[PDB]
Amino acid sequence: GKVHRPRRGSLGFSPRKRAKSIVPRIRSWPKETEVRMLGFAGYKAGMTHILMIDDEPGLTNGKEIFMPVTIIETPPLRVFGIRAYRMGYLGLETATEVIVPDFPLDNYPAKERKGKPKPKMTFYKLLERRIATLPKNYTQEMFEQKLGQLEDMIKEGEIVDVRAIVATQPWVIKLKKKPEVMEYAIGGTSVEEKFNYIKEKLGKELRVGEVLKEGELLDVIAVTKGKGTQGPVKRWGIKLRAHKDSKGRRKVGSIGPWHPARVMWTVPMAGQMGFHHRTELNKRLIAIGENGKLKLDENTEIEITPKGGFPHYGIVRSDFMMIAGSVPGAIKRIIRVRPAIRPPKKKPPVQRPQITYVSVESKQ
Amino acid sequence: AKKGAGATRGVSAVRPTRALPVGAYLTVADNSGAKVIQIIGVVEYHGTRRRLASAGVGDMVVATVKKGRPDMRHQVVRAVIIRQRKEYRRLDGMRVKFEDNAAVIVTPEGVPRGTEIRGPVAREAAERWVRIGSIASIIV
Amino acid sequence: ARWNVCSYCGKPFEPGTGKMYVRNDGRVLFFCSRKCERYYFMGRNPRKLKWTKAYQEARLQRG
RNA sequence: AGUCGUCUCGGGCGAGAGCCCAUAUCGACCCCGAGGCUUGCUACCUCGCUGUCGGCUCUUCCCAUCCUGGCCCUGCAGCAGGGGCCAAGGGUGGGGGUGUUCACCCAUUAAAGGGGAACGUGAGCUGGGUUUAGACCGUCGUGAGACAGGUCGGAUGCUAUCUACCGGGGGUGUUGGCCGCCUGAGGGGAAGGUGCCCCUAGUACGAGAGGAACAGGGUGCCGCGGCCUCUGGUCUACCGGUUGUCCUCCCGGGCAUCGCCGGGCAGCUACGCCGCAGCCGAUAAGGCCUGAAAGCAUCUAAGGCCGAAGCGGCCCCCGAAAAUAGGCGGCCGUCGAGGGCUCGGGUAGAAGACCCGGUUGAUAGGGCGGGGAUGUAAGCGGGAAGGGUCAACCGACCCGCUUAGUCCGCCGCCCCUAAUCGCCCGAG
RNA sequence: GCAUGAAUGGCGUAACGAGGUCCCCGCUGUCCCCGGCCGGGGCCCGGCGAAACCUCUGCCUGGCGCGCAUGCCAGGGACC
RNA sequence: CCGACACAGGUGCCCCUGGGUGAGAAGCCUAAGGCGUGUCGGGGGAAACCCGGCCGAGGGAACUCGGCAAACUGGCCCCGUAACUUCGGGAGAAGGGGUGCCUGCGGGUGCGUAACCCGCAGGUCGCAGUGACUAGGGGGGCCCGACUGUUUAAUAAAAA
RNA sequence: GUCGAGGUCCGGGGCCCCGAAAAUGGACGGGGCUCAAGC
Ligand SMILES: [Zn+2]
Repeated sequence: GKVHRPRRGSLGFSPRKRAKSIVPRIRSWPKETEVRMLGFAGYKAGMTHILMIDDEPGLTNGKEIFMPVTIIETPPLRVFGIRAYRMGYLGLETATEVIVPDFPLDNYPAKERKGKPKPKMTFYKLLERRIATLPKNYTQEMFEQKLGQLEDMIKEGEIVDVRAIVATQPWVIKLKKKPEVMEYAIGGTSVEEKFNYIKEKLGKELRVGEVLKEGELLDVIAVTKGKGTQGPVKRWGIKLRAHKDSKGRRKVGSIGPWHPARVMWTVPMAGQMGFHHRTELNKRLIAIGENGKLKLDENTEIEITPKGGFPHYGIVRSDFMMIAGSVPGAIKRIIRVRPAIRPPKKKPPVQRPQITYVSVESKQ
Repeated sequence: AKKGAGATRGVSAVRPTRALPVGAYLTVADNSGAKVIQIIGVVEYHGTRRRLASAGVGDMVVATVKKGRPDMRHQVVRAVIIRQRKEYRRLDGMRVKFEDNAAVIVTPEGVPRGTEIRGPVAREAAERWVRIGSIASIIV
Repeated sequence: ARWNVCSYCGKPFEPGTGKMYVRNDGRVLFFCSRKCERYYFMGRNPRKLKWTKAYQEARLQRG
């Protein structure tokens, strides 16, 4: 070795291909004792900044500091399915699942357009935009009979885990009509208690305030912004070639030695950049709002939406979370959050900090 | 606690941008004898391939004297940067900037070799080095 | 949580923005934007711009 | 390529030096080896062409380990040194002269380790040296001329046929077709590495000088993955100033790099900002327990306990073609679920692909309102250094109507316009 | 003075030079460290439409071998 | 026309050229005359990358064999100008100040309030007045050849 | 000097052990084999 430098880029995020699905997946879940749904979903709204009295350990403890925040709007999720998992030869297997029958929709923002009355939406009509093949002639009696069978299997003991299937409600915030379907794990150490929790919440609405705790750490999962095909200089951060180079400057010099007589997979190359599945850890939850307003001192409440609205986004109308820092994805992207799977030994107290200013000035 | 009052170093909550690389010319702001110095290295800093060492407000650098009294020229000394032209952020989120790149010549321990400092001294530098702050007349 | 006042347009700007310029003679100026800083340093007269608070003082000055 | 005289490295005996003491450290004379990282020797392949040294870019590997982790002996009081062992996950930088490799030197640093890959890498680059054709100097030759002696100048060709790697798509198969959510065989990762500061503490140690460690707190630098609230750059959308010329003059415009200059939101960016667990399991050197062979002794022979930045898991990324080619709920078939093209647009984009909307309507346009960028429009009225018959009129420029005018690749409300008509696979 | 030398001239020299070489001010994207924008290619669609080159083929690790193998030996992978 | 071509070369640019700005047959704009045949078109935030341009915060050669490329200066008026020297020069050395538009006067040649040129005072706007176009970066040592000039058409322009 | 059965040495023979460090991942031909599937 003559001169040594660290490799350009990381090999731990390969292949750098387009994400399999625009809806992020969660491979691992935190281990908790409290019986609650482990995470939530929302749509990216924008970014602002606040001034607060710092409380986490450090030199700047008890001092007013600047902190950027990302606001993400979180209309309540509809809990409409329960799924059971048994243990297979190589891993977990889906024993069965059951979903509630169709019900009228009481939160669709219908407007009385001239001619014809209000549309009178119902569930299984917003859901067919995602599933496209839903049960026919499905009734409460058979739904209850299926739920009883699932409970009987749980009692027999072949069910090792249970998860809740939920769907988003973009029509509430008037972002879109096609919902997004996910399944979330539940905390606790008893499958029967987890099943009872899910059963009690079947067919109902669930809000961030009922699951997440203000001031706790989270992990954010989403699909980053797309950049298209990019050269190695931007994709892996290689060094530009000498200015006298007559065959270009934004390319790798040599793509390998004589032996092995092949191009190695570790040589930087052009390709897809952005629109990748990524996870960021230890993002603090600063505050949870309600109806687009934030309560600061129990006497003055301010509207989180900046003057003129969020750029490229509408007006926040439902519950929202204020995450400290930046999150992957573009505006309107679906973003999922889970309780921190890997928190530090010393972490900030679980409570909203003291906020002294919130930036609501025009951001465009 | 060791050296309650005789300590020559402190800590600061703000980290100014490293806007002054190797080869930059700094104006000497004290009466130690030097007038202009050139950065030839930054202490307590590890670089990488083809990367020049950079320093900001409150950083100690190794410099060679270019202008000054005959007994100071062509001498390698230690300096502490007290003012820089590149704006840097503070705790409140506001950016602070100065008018010129100015430094004060000090011993490696951190005891200034002069007795007077001209112009304002950045609060970050004053906090980082107690003696510089003690001798400073204007601190902002 | 204090709204600094720009030294050129004489208007307040929100916390977390703007910048402070320190002169060698010891005085400090506050600038709410690069536009204001550049106009101040080039020397454009703020008393002739209706969007600055100095224009009101100039109007009172003339009558 | 073969060989290893030579080179790098290691071992055997122990004269001798070490206040006594061969082995803390050195190890004469002599003897036995490893590597193929220096040079040499041979002439085995290549002269119907395998394009040189150095440098830049980029990838990878070995340990005979420079720093980082853990230990043993000491002529180890502490702080440090000398020698050796385990350990290749990470780091090993910036500059001066010289073409230089190298060596020398400078300031930092934990350290600024040596090497293999056709002396890695010219269908990647550069061309400073070597090595043509021109010329000068020294020496040699009667001369033409020569010099592993100096010096100035002296060209670097390419439309990828196969394979390889990077990303993007259409298919068949998976014992009928379709949609939706999942599992996770197997692969990849460094996703982390490393300094300094406070306290322990002027404490242990030491005559003094000097001067630690476990534990507990803070923070910098290098590396990695994201984002545009703040700051900075750009911003051939946009607004303003102004020069030459042309449209006769006024307004308003063409060209002169966007004519030039200042500012500039959205977007993209870094010089900006945010995020990156220390805990379990088994081990290497080493430290021990029980214990005989060998009535004692003994860490080893059988047996057992602790013990590393190293190894495996937790963590992150890809992942039903995973040939044991998966699970589940639903829908259809034995006319028909479910699709493709076509339509209005981007959370996307080289073609494909992907996402939202499509009268169960706010997808785009238009209207209105909000928020922005420039910076006060044209027109009219008054003043203006003066001149003019001191009259009419001319006059750069200034003040008021005027936070004006212009513009918006941002947001909200309103179905006013277009998201229509239509065409084709499709299991049996 | 290995191995300078006076007309194959010796020494010096103002002015001159797209000659060779060293240093200083100023300047700057040469560099720290690269980022935006513009026009033309590249890309897609409708046309006209070749050439260089070509034994047949064409995945790898250790090897035997005219001593540096896509094709041989033993293994590992590979749906088109 | 010659070069195999409806070749970006050569022969022939061989002779000639309104207006404005301007020293100018310079650059830019424009009248006359000519052309849309330096002859394949259409689409697009439709990328990476390559060629030709514009700008880049802080530092300012730390890059490199070497400041290669780019950048600084730039027209005109006034002041001022070194070592050396072959007395001719060096020299536009170096370095410093000014430059727009508007309102009025003075001056030179002139019969003239024709035309061209030269000063003076005052008012006034901008970040910037040779505002675009045009338009030198400078200094100090050493070697070689005195200078202008010529040379390997097709890798050497040099001290030959 | 009390126990109370073989002790203490020397030179040899067979197998094995230490001495024993390399660069793309990999070589007993491979799987693998321990009263052998070794000698
Ligand atoms: Zn201002």
